[PDB]
Amino acid sequence: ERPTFYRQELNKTIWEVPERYQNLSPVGSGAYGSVCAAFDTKTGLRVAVKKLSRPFQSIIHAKRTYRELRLLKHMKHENVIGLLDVFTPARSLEEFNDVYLVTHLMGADLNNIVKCQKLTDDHVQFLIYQILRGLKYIHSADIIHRDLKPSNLAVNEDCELKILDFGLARHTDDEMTGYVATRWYRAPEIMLNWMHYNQTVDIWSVGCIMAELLTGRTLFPGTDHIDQLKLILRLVGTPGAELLKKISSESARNYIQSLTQMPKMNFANVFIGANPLAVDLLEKMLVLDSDKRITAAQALAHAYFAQYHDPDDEPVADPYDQSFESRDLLIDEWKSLTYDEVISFVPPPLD
Ligand SMILES: c1ccc2c(CCc3ccncc3)c[nH]c2c1
Repeated sequence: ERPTFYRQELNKTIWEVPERYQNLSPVGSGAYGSVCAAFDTKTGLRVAVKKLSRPFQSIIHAKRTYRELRLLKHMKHENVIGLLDVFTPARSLEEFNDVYLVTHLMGADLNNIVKCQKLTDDHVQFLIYQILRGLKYIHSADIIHRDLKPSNLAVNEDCELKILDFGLARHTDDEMTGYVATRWYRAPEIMLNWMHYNQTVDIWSVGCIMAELLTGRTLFPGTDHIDQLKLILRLVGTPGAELLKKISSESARNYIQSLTQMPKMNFANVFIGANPLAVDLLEKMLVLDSDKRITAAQALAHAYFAQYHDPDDEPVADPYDQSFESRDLLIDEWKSLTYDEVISFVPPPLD
C-alpha cells in the first residue's frame, strides 16, 4: 500500500518523497511552496513536485490548502492543470504537517512564446481556442480563475496549452500596485471593486491576452489603477447610464461621472492588419458591462475558431461542491479534511 520514502536536503529544505521520484532538482522559487523537477519512474513523466510552505499555520492557510487540493483533485481536462499525485510522509493524522503535490513539468509559459516567437493568425486561433476550451470546462463547475495572464498559461513545443495557477489566495495590495503585469489583465470591475464579480472577468483577461498575441504588445499596460482605467476607457468608451446603475460603489460611480465621455474606438484601426474575425471576437470580449460579454461556450462557436471547433470534444466538468467556502472551522478540522483528501486520492489512468 504505502510506498517507501527517502530523505534529501535541497537548498536548505528537507524533501521526503516516494522512491518512484528520482533526480530531484530545484526550480523557480517558493513563498507559496518550494518546487523541484523530477523524473517519475512509474509513469515515465517528467514532473514538478511542490512542497507546501506551512500549510496548517493559521485557519486561513489551512482552509487555503484544503481549497487548493479540492480544486486540483477536481480538474480533469486537457487544457487545465491536473494532479498526478499528492502525498505526505506522515503515517497518521497526528504527525500530518507536510503536503506534496505532483503535476506534469512545464517549460515555457505563454509570456515566453509571445516575447520570443513570431505568431501567425493560425497560432493565435489555436492558442485562444485552447484557453476558451479550458475555461468552458472551469466555468461549467462554477469556478472563476480570477488571475488569467500569460505567465499562468503553460505552452509546449507543439503549441498545446494548459491553464495553471488558479486564484486561490488574494493578492496583496502592493503586488497589484504600479507598472505591474499582475493587474494588466484584470477586468475593471474587479480591479476597481465596482460590484460583485462573476466568471465573465476571465473573458476580459482572454481578450487582453488575445490582443497581445495579435500585436506582440500589452493592451493595457497602466502605470497604476487609474492610468489603466483611462487606457481601458479610451478603447471601449466611457460607461452609459445602464452600466453606471449596476456599479454598487457610490464613490466609484461618482469618479466615473467626473471623466469626459468618450466613444468606443474603431477596433480595426487599433488592430491594424488583423483577421476581421479576430477583431469581431475582441469586440465581443472587451465589453465594459460584464453581463454583455461573450461567454467561453459562446466564443467557441465563433467563426474565428472554425478550423478547431468540435462541439463533441469540448467537455464540461462534473459538479464541484464548493459549500466549504461559506463554512467556518478550526485548523485541526481543515487539516483533518485535507488529510482525508490526500489519502483518498486515486491517480489518473493510462492511455
Ligand atoms: C499542483 C499545482 C502547482 C504545482 C507546481 C508549481 C507550478 C508548476 C507546474 C508545472 N511545472 C512547473 C511548475 C508544481 N507542482 C504542482 C502541483
